[PDB]
Amino acid sequence: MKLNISYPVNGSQKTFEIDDEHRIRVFFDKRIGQEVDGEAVGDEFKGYVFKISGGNDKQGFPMKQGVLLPTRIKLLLTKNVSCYRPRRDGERKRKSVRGAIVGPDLAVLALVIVKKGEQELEGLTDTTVPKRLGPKRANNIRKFFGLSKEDDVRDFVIRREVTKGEKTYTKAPKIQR
Amino acid sequence: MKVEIDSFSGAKIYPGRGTLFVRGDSKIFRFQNSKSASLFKQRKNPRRIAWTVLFRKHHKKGITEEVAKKRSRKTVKAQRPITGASLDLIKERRSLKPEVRKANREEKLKANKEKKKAEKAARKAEKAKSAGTQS
RNA sequence: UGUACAACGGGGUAUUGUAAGCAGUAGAGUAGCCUUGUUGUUACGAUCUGCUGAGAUUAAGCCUUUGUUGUCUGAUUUGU
RNA sequence: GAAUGUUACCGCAAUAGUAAUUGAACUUAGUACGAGAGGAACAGUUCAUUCGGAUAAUUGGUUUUUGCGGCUGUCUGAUCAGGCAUUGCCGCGAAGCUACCAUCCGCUGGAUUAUGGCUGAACGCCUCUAAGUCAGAAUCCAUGCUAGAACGCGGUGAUUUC
RNA sequence: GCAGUCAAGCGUUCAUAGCGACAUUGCUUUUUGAUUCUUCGAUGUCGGCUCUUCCUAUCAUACCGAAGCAGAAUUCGGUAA
RNA sequence: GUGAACAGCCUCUAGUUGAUAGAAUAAUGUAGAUAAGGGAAGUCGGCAAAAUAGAUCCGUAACUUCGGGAUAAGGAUUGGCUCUAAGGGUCGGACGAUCAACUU
RNA sequence: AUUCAUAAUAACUUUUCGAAUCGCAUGGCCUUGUGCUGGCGAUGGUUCAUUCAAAUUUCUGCCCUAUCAACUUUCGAUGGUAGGAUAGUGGCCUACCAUGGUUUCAACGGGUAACGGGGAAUAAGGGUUCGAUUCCGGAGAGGGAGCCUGAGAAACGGCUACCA
RNA sequence: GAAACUGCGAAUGGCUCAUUAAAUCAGUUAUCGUUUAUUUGAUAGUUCCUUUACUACAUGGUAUAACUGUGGUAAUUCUAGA
Ligand SMILES: [Mg+2]
Ligand SMILES: [Mg+2]
Ligand SMILES: [Mg+2]
Ligand SMILES: [Mg+2]
Ligand SMILES: [Mg+2]
Ligand SMILES: [Mg+2]
Ligand SMILES: [Mg+2]
Ligand SMILES: [Mg+2]
Ligand SMILES: [Mg+2]
Ligand SMILES: [Mg+2]
Ligand SMILES: [Mg+2]
Ligand SMILES: [Mg+2]
Ligand SMILES: [Mg+2]
Ligand SMILES: [Mg+2]
Ligand SMILES: [Mg+2]
Ligand SMILES: [Mg+2]
Ligand SMILES: [Mg+2]
Ligand SMILES: [Mg+2]
Ligand SMILES: [Mg+2]
Ligand SMILES: [Mg+2]
Ligand SMILES: [Mg+2]
Repeated sequence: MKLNISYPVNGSQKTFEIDDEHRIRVFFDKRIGQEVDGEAVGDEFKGYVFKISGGNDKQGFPMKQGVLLPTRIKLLLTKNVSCYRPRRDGERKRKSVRGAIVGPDLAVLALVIVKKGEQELEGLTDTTVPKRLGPKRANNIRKFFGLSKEDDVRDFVIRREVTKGEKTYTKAPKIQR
Repeated sequence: MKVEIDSFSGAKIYPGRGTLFVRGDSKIFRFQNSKSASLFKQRKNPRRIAWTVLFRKHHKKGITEEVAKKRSRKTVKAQRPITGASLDLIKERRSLKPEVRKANREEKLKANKEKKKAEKAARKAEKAKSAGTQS
């Protein structure tokens, strides 16, 4: 199967392809959230720890934490939940969903790195990726800089440069509260 | 090869053992032997048959090892760039201690104090014009 | 006279489904007696819970065995 | 099972018996053939039918395991624990037996028949035949399988003091 | 009941691929008759069930030869029980 | 005792324990049981077996000589325990005392 | 017409509401803090009223039918008490109790090629026949049931199940 | 100003006439028998606490879409892990 690995310290991610039943099999009967020590899966990932988070079987149905089961089942789903985005106020749909227990019926495992191993993984540890948007509400700026209700925000807000060609500009949020 | 479990007794079923019933709906049932099979047919309730996993669970028989198993952990690490912020801008920014902040600060804080009262007199300006600005 | 054999005992394997005894502010209640109830007690009460996957049975054509105990030359024939 | 010295172990094989059977699917192929409509087979593959010989891991049947439990009526003062009810009745039930109700196994060489042929006279031609000869069937004979002649047999061990 | 010989005819044409009149030679003994040899001091009827074996005039299956056999399907015939 | 019962089953009194015996548990029997899935396909024919069955409450067709048919058919219920209510007698003037049953 | 509106006492409450919201203007006033104040209006918010509704509900009125005469309490039929449930009255439902309720002035049952009304057609009058269909009311979304959302749906160009 | 959150609406409209015979419906009543978004008019000085060494009010908490990126399925207004 294909592994979907995220390094959420850097905000990085890359996919990996494992053929070899014995290399995979380490993931079997493991549930969502279980940790998995790395070396078993490869020599690259030696030491690395993975917390499983979800992923898809063939036919593409998403896993859903909490089901248990290594099979698929059809559930009534509601507002505020995984694997369902409601079309209408108070709409519920009965939908197929995959169990949270890993089997070889999965096209893709979704892992999140919890501990770094002894060696670097290129697109993941080597590369590092900027947090798209900065604090907008007053006291969140105060916190992301540690400030006191003294320091005055305005000159602490983020300032994003972007060019008109020969006119390079500067846009900041609009503080709230 | 899989070990199924007896759906009346919770017993381990190894390949070849017992039987598999397929009900009208399509609920599949597996029995490990003809005892569980029979008790199922008599419409017995596993929860009241004492040798079953189900009864044993419902009566807190056993466990003890589970009320003993507790703890374990390990966690964390460090820092990644943000695009328009290399780890270096992030070191440089973070590092600089209060007295440069106050410095920087009270400079700008005086610097545009000038701009404010300047624009203000600018108002009265386009207004002693606009309470004039004749023929 | 044995790396013997047997009877028992032990362990394993099985079957059934939780023994007897004791205990219980478990139990629909009824009825007595009192100091009349921050848990009153006495009688009776199917059943329920705990000790208790307990107890019973297990070669009679199951497996095993560092234990206990015992046994170990009676009869009849046969020759080119 | 007496008698071939006694007793034992390992063997030979005369004779007699003997067994396997039939279908389909895939593929060959929408091919050969055919105006079209239609429409095969050999080799290779997977299964099945009827038969047969075993076997009991498994599943199922049987139950005096009177093995465990439950139940009615009576009897032993009660309890415990038991008797009787032609095996009192019910649920489960090991083992054994056992079912296309379960699973496994069912050999390969020759020689021929019909027939088609080769060479070839009779008859200087011709001819599969007269002499000679090739190929050839669910056939036959062997291989294999079962008994083993109690008047068929081989090799081998030990052969008596009380 | 079953099988031949002749070949007028059938078979678009063509006797004999498949058939075959008038006649004619046979074979069989699960038809039915004819007979009255055995048994009337006894040989226990019909059908079925069960089970073994034998015949071949072969329905299927093996290999063939024919055809009015293009293919498919059939039909005639051989060795075959 | 159970129960509707002189039934069946178990008991007391009384009476028996007498009808060759021992060892095995092949076939085939005689008598007694059970069988997965199918359900009369067996057979002259459901022969033999099997299935039903007590009681309470519900419900009950055609037809009919109006009596029947009828337990038609078809259904629910049924243990144990602990309670509730109702159903008599006798004697003293709408009560009062006393005695006694089981049944619903 | 009230145990009405409203209020008073004692308590009760997994405590309802009592503005951590948005837009325009920027002004007054000193003990000069960016002090304390402050214009117009938006969206909210509790309770009451109003409006748009809704749900039940009184009185009378329906076609053919007796080859439908007794009907209603299986498993509420009619009423009493109490409760539960409802937004709320009510056998709506449940307990307990009673034996009621309708009917020749036609109950009950059957039929309807029956949605009801405003209306239509036919012109002496009295009538007769029709109204699926432009407005009002009702019901439904293939058939049944169930329910989420919500002020409001037992919704179908919402979900859920079963049947086709 | 896309996307998305939030709010409101989708219970109106339109269509049909299957059911339905004291039902619906009509005229007429009742709520001293109830629910009512909205519109309109009104309506809130009380909220903390053994009650001097105080309680963010110059205003307290995180979790999520869209998005970024990694993915699954023949296939839908399917959607998972980060
Ligand atoms: Mg804001
Ligand atoms: Mg704000
Ligand atoms: Mg000012
Ligand atoms: Mg408002
Ligand atoms: Mg009432
Ligand atoms: Mg009410
Ligand atoms: Mg009555
Ligand atoms: Mg009456
Ligand atoms: Mg009338
Ligand atoms: Mg109609
Ligand atoms: Mg109309
Ligand atoms: Mg009408
Ligand atoms: Mg109509
Ligand atoms: Mg109305
Ligand atoms: Mg339609
Ligand atoms: Mg609906
Ligand atoms: Mg539509
Ligand atoms: Mg609609
Ligand atoms: Mg239907
Ligand atoms: Mg919205
Ligand atoms: Mg949270």
